[PDB]
Amino acid sequence: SIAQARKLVEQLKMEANIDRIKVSKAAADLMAYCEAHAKEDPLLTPVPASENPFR
Amino acid sequence: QVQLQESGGGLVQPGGSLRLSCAASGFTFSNYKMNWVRQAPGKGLEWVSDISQSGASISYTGSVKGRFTISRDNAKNTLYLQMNSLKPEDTAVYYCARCPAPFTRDCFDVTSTTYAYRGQGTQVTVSS
Amino acid sequence: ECRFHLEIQEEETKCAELLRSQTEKHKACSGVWDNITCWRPANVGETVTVPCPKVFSNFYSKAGNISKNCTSDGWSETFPDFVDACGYSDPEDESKITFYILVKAIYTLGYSVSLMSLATGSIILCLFRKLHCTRNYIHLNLFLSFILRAISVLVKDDVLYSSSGTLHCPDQPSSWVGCKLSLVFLQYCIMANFFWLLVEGLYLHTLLVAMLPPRRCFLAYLLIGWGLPTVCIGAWTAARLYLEDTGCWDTNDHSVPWWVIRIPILISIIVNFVLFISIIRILLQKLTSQYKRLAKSTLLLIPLFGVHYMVFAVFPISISSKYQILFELCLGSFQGLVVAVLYCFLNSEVQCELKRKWRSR
Amino acid sequence: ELDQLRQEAEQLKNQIRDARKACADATLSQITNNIDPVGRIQMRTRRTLRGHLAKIYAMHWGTDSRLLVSASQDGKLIIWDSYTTNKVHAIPLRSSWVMTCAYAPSGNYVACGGLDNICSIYNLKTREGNVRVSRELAGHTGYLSCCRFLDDNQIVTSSGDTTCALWDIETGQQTTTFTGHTGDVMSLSLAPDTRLFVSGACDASAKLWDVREGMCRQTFTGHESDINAICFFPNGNAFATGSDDATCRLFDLRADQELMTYSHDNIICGITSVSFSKSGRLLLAGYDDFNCNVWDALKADRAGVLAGHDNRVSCLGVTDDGMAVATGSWDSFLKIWNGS
Amino acid sequence: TEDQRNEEKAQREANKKIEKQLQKDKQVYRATHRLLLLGAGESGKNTIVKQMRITSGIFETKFQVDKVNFHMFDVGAQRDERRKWIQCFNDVTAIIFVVASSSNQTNRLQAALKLFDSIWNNKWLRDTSVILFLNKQDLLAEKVLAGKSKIEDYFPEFARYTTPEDATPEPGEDPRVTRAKYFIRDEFLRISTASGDGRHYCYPHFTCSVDTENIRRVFNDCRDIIQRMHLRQYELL
Amino acid sequence: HSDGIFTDSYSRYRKQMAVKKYLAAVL
Repeated sequence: SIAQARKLVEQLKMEANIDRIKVSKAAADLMAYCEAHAKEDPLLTPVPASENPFR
Repeated sequence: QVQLQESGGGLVQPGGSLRLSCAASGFTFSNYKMNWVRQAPGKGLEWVSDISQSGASISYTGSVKGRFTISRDNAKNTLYLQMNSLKPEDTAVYYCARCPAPFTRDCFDVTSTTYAYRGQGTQVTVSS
Repeated sequence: ECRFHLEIQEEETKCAELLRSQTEKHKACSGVWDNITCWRPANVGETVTVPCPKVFSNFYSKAGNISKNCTSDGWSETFPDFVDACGYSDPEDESKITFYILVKAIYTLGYSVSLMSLATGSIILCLFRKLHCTRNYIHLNLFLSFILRAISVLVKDDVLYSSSGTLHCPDQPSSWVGCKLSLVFLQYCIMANFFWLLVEGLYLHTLLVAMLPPRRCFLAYLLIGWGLPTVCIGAWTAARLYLEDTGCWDTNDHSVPWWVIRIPILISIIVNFVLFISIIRILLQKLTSQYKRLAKSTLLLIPLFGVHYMVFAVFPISISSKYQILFELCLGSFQGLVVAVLYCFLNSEVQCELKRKWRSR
Repeated sequence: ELDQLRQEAEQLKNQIRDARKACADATLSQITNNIDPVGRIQMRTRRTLRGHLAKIYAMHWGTDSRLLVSASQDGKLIIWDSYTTNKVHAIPLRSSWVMTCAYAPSGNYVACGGLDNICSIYNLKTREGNVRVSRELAGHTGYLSCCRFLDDNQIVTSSGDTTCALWDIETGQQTTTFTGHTGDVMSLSLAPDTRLFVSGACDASAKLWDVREGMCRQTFTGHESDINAICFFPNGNAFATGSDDATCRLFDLRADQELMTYSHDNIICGITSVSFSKSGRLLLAGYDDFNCNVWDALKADRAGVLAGHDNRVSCLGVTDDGMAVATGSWDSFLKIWNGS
Repeated sequence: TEDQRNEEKAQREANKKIEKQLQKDKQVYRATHRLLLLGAGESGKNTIVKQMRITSGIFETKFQVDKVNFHMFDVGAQRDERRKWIQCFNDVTAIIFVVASSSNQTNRLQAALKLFDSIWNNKWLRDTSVILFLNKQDLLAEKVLAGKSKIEDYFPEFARYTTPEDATPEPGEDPRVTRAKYFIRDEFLRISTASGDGRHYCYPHFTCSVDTENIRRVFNDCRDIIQRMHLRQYELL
Repeated sequence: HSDGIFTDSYSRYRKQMAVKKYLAAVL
């Protein structure tokens, strides 16, 4: 109906007026976060069994 | 974004032939079965016909079979409905509807009030 | 070994050695060790007529006696010939031995291969945790009963019909007690196998008829599987210790000990046949609302219930019992192998589990 | 009136997609060529939690990474000790058709809900010594598909009435209601700061909401079938989502566009659960072809397989310290997995 | 270790108590049959469940037949989007699918046929049996004897249809009535038998929504389902 | 059962062979 259509239109207008960020910057951010916390990830680098609590 | 656009429709004399086309985008056409449903004025949504992934298996509702035909073109990603020898009780808004999931045979929801993978529809009118 | 004849001959020789040890008054016909009898000295003008020795009672075609005339010089000769009076009269028996050996080979192989299947089948139901249902527990107990039966048969054959030793066969009783326990183990294993064949059909019938099975059913099955034979075997042992402790308990002469073990097996066979008929009726009712599927299911269910024992259970014993031996013992020594193949190797669920384990490693 | 409004909404959509095309000039796969592959990821089952009768449909780790709750369709909410396999609690549910678990970050409460349309909050501290229903939030008209505690006093829930809702357990009232989806909302994931949350729905769209004011911020439409699972990246600037079209996808909020697709030609089954590793390098996805598998979020190639389940994997969760991965399945078994 | 032995012992005792209670719960759970009642609002589903009894998203009914418990669930405040919450009922003993044999707003029989086709061919319901209730038989009786109906037109293949030989008409029934009944039953069985493969079975019944025999029909069909499952475990089927 | 029948028959036959050999030796 008219109410649903106008709600969709105003939501789309809200979507239009948002900031823009390059996808290269986002990819760099994801890569930087992954490489910064790589050594703290037990699933990436398995922990020695001395301090593994599921042994 | 999944979207289905219906073209054709209009007003035609009883006993005439009219063609409905359905252009799809946002999904792989081949691995989805699709179908045609319709809503009569003042009535609910009802299922007209369906065609499978490859187009080999076709079925129609009883009040239609023998008159309408369906065919899919996976090269052009387009569904068709041929409506020759129309009858006055065929006046309705026709919706090209898609199956919820690929590689399935059950394909539950088509004729719901707020189904998502359904087009806007085209009005087909027969009167004299 | 079956060398009790030598022991009893030595006993009857000591009979003459001891009873003639005293020397008080020499008679006309002094007691001597001849004709395999404990001859008693007699005076002039006496005729000694004695029955043929009871040691060969099973070996007589006629109830005959041997007569001797006593003379001053002594006993001259026996008037009636032993072969003519109470002889063997078995000219065609010399060729039966091969038959026994032949049979003794075939079923042995059967039991052997059955063992080599059932044991490994057991571990497949033991190693894998997905297979821990009541039906598979009953199947495991049936496999164990088959294994016990095969082991008992092999042990009995080793004990009674061996050739590795010198066959000296001492008269000391520990060996006799050992072979009696071997025969008791044989009887227990056979009856336990029959009762587990019964329990299989009982469980299937209870599943198909009772819409909700009793919770503590399996425990009862265990009793029927294992507790029930014991009591019966105990009864048998009592009879063998009271009615006929003839020797090693490998020969059935008195009717009561034979019936003590014959009755429960026959009852189990009859009840299993009735349950088989009921299950086939249910299966037919479901298949009607194809006949190849029904025939395949009947043939598949025959080995699990042991209904082939129904063939000779009701048939009268008038075919010299050779056909019963050849069918039952020989062929059904492979029943354990057939059961293992049908319910542990070609079973779809266990095969898929084995595929998963194979691809995992 | 409606025709022109639709014809201008479509050109709004065209402008949006033109902006998206302008944003996309470099693909995430190209920028990740310089990095090395993680190699084969070998994970082994360390624990197997038995005790549920029917299929396990949801599960949630505690904040201490030791206790975890799980819901089964037989009507049980079991709280385990993953270290020792002991069962801590065995809460019985009023309604058997439970479809979601939550565990309060403080650890004092546990939530559940399902086809009864009720979110039940259970107190676990048991001042009287027994676990009792602390609250029963009502007002949804669909079915509860997901629920996550913001804190002891607030919870956000996802319903099949095409709506999310933020509650207040103290008063038992819907503090705010999030609408805008078209199909059933199947999953929600809370941002690390608990200021935004994403929801995936049956309209094949993901949607980002601001909790405190209560309206949609961004809508992401890259999937072609309904979304079954969704999860935030650890730093909160991206999120992954799986659907029935047999693909996982990664979306970046700031770029407001899909970045990477995780799919294979031999997988034609839907994706039921999605989770990220501690660093975000690994994306673990449960499939309804009975096993889980581990992608790497930067290279879009499978790095491992978690194959131990006899039915479809329904739920999946990584601990807060990243030590273990719990997988639940319709075979009624819960498995803990760890690296070698 | 003096401060942790007691807590570990307490955890072991708590786990033992939990396991005892779970064993009791398992014994209770395995002894009851869960049924999913499915249909339309214009069928006799509500009347059937009301006879069986004699806001919330799910409705519950406990009824006991021959000391056997039956736990029937009805869909409550839910949308018409059954895609996602149907999978919750893949482990039930049966789905009782109620269909009104009357084809008005539109061809509701065709909608019910499509819904049955969807239920039958769903990959998660492919092991679940369906008890089919061809409800509202009196409407069929007094609709095809009224002179004109909407069954000969909405199903063009009904004209070239003859009553099956194995049909068992009720005494004193017009052949037209039983012809229509068995035509609809065969419409459902055409798609039931196209993909059965022996995993699951369909049990059509002609019901009238007011009678004491529907509960017995459900009981007998559940017994058949359980027996067939047991026979399948033994590879006799 | 057939195991008992075969064992009894074979034991009787072995005793037959032993007694026949003994009777041949003595006579």
